[PDB]
Amino acid sequence: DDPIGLFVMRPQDGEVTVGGSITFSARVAGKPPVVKWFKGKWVDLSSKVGQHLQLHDSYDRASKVYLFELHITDAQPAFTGSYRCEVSTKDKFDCSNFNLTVHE
Amino acid sequence: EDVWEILRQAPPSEYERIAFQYGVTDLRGMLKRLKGMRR
Amino acid sequence: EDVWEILRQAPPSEYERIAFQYGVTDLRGMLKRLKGMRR
Amino acid sequence: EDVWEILRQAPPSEYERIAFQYGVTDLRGMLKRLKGMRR
Amino acid sequence: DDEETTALVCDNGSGLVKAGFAGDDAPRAVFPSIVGRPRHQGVMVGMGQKDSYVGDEAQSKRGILTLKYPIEHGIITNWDDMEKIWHHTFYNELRVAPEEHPTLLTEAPLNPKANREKMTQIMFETFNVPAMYVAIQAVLSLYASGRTTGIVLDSGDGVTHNVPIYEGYALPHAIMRLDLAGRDLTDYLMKILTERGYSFVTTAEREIVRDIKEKLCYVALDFENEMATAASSSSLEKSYELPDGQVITIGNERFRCPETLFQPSFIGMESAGIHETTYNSIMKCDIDIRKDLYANNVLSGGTTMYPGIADRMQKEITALAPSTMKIKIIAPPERKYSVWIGGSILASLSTFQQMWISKQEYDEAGPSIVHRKCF
Amino acid sequence: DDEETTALVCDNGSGLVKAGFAGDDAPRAVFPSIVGRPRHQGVMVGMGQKDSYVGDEAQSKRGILTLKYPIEHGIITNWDDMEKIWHHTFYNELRVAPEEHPTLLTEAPLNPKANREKMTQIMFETFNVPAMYVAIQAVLSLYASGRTTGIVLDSGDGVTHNVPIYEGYALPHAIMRLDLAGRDLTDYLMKILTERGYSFVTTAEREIVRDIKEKLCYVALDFENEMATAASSSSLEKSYELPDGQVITIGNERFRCPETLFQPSFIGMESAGIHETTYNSIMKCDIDIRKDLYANNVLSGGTTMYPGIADRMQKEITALAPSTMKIKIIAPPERKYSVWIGGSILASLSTFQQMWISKQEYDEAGPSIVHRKCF
Amino acid sequence: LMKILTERGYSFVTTAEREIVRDIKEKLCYVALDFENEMATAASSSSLEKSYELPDGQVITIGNERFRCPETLFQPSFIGMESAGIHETTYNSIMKCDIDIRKDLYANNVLSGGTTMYPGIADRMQKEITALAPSTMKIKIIAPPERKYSVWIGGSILASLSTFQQMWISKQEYDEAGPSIVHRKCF
Repeated sequence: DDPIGLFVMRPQDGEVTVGGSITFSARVAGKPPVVKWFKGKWVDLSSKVGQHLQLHDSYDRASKVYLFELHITDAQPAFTGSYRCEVSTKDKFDCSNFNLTVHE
Repeated sequence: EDVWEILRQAPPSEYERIAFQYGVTDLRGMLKRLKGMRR
Repeated sequence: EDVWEILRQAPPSEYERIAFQYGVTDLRGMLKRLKGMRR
Repeated sequence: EDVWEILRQAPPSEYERIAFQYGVTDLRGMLKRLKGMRR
Repeated sequence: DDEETTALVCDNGSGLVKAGFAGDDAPRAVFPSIVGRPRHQGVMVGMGQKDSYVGDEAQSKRGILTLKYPIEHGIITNWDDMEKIWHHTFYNELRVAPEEHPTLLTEAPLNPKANREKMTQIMFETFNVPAMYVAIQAVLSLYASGRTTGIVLDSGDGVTHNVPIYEGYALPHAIMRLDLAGRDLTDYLMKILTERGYSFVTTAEREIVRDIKEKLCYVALDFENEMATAASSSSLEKSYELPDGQVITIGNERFRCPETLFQPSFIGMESAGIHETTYNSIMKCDIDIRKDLYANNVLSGGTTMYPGIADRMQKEITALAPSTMKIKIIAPPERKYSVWIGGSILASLSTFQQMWISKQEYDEAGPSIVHRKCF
Repeated sequence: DDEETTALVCDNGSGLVKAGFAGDDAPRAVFPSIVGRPRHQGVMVGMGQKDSYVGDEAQSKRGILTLKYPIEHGIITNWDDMEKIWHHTFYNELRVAPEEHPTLLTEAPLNPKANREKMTQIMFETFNVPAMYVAIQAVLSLYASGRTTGIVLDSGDGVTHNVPIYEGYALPHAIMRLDLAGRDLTDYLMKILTERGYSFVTTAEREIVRDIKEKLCYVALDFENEMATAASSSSLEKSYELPDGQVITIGNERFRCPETLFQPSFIGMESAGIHETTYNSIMKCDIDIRKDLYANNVLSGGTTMYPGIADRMQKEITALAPSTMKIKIIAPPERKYSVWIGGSILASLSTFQQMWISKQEYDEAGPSIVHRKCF
Repeated sequence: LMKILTERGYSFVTTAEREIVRDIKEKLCYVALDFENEMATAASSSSLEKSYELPDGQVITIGNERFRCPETLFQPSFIGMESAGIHETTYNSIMKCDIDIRKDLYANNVLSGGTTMYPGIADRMQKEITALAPSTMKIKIIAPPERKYSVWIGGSILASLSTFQQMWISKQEYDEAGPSIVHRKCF
């Protein structure tokens, strides 16, 4: 589908509804890159990582694959917006943003 | 007291020294009433 | 185990340390059987 | 080095001068090993 | 519909959030820092049955609605809670737009920065106040003291620090907190009364007990002779109407609740009493500041409103201080508001608007701006 | 059951008391200088629950047992504590009779005499060692240095002095202490980490933190560019398993703990860094000793074991020293034992037994004997 | 249990009716580690679906209750109690405990109480602690089968502890100090 950086899976361009618990996922063969959640530039997302902004993040030996994933429960237009997983190995970096549009 | 007149005639900021000299830890308050006047 | 001999030869009260060291949370029991013997 | 032989043949106390001359701040140590030998 | 603005003098008193304006005289906002959750949901026609209107109504909903501080330990565990807490403020009791009134921001030390970071930005976005500002609750009682020299003993809404000062000059090194909260005393009270014949655990049960302390619970200067007194002193031996309607009997507790602030043995705390925290601080202070302290031994914190508060303060310092020096602890009755008062002041200090947190300043430097050369 | 005797090379390393024998190679004694008090006393069958076996067991009893140094500030506030400390030594780990083995006695300067007076006599009475002797810990690292010329920078177990020397020749006038202890760094660490999101006060909590420093906390040569590095340097950004089992995250602290030894602003201390204490000492030194120093810039003190220790040492001296002269600080890895080592030496110095504190000598001259023409 | 079974088709209030029901729990009522998947299991699991002879002679049928009785000790919602499960009471206690006692606990996670004799008792104990505890640390709850007597046993012990008769409440001691004696420095 869309182009892949690391992003063997890509946190999608969420055109969700309100309440659509949506999983923005970089399931990517994976030092394993650190992820950087961003809406805004001065503005983190970890201070907002909550039950509505939730993560499963775990590596695989069999496939050398690690899961960054973001389930979004109780989707709200307040969190309709841009979001980012800037991921970096010990050597590389990956910057490409993705969308949350909590429709309705 | 004269703290009233001496603070009104105190040096502009050093109402600090005069208020807290004449016991007015509420230079805070001296100014806050002066501010309810000058708000 | 030797807990038997080591508790019989344990320091008199510190059968505490020896029993509970060798897993004998029943130093309680070690003494209570020793007491059914020494009652 | 010869510090060994020169300290063994150093003047008795001035192993001070010889050890600390040949870098042996452990004349301390030179004697302490000589003492583990001569203790 | 008026002139430039009034700064927002908003003060989350460690137990209650409170507030007025710059130059105000009474925090028009005062109310519990809790959140409340009913359990059962009797199917109930219609609505209006909020999950979380705690603010100052939910104690009306006490029992079925539970309790939640965000800044539970003077530690905001959660913020949307506190968020709508603010909105409640600024829209029901403040019922006022943040966007057009400045505000100074009350805070005790010991906070990891991002707490304020987040509070700040969100207060500009959700709030768009003309500009904010933050200020240590401690410091804000300090001017609030106005005795720019000397320590202050902030054991307030639920807080506790020592605040050595000196014509505004305070040594953070010597400065300290006592985890104790009137909530804590609350605790041991529940402990005692319950075990003593009572079954007292429930959230608003804690409500009643805190009421109990703040209305009747006290301390006697002494303890051991004051213990013998307790041994038969019938006067204390007074039962107080339990707000069920019961009349909860009271004796030695009334005082044996708070006093442990000097002996966390009762709370079992490894810590030490609030007096010798003052004293080791002062000894840390320079050689002859100490007399400054003596004159400036400013207590702060209403929950500490109990009897003899200074009475001990002085007696033990005495017991420790050289009689050479003359001590004087300093505690106004109005210590709750004091912090608010001095904040009103500072913020209201018109020679000082340069400090307020401007939207832009944060914008260029994000929140991290806050930290250096500003707070 | 052997020949004449082995002197007792007993060394209360400012944090731990340690010891071997004359001619020994490893202080067979090493352990904390604390005393420990449980609080609660769960009624507990039987016994064996010592109040005060701190020695090297009580950290097993950490938490419930509290902490007590006698020589808290390199200052023995109490001595029966330290008394049984010794007995513990000489009977559990020394498990040895004092009465028949000599001993030299480790001490830093700045002690009021009676400290040693008392320690001495009591060590003859309680101990009846064949004879004692005392020696400045400082001096005992000095020979321990063996570079009889030059200063040594003793920032050790918890101690700090500069020790200008010169083929054994040291100027006390130029000689100094830095109150700093690794305990002190400990302190600021607690300060920071706690306020930074942590609640870290407890005695063994201090234990963990000191462990933290001595295992991971470091310093980078530079600060300000090394500050920018900190600004995002993820490598440092490492969490370490809190011995609860937590993994205490770590960043800028690891280094921002110790470095203040050069800037007590962070400890707020009026004092000055350990480097320029070296430098003003040296300038006090004669005109051209200074190169002697340069070659003899002996650091001492394991807690200072951190990275770059000399790195700075040299860089700042440089920044101060004339490049004309060539500097060289001197610090073995084994600086803890060094002091012990040189003491082993001296005491083990068989050409020197004349000095030891004989029972009699003290008997005729009581303790006061110690002072003149002896220590 | 009375609540449920009765409303579920039963009229079970009487004192010894309570007798039978308590018997029921202590003989058959249990708990499954999980609940929600263990709820689906309940949704059709016929094995549980077992009727037990009511001691009238009836055979009181049993299903999801057997377990849905006790488990609420972790969720007094069912008892509606404001309180919290017995596991996190353990956990908040332990967190109250010193930093590294916690592993002590883990090895010393001693359950006590026979009525809790049910199945999986530790099973949950551990699983939820886990769910809360750092896997760093290794947990171990401790519950003998004989937990009723255990208390008796240790009391036998202590009292039987002949190095300890000094403690016993002497007639006299109480006589001089009346009962109030008991309290300080004694119980």
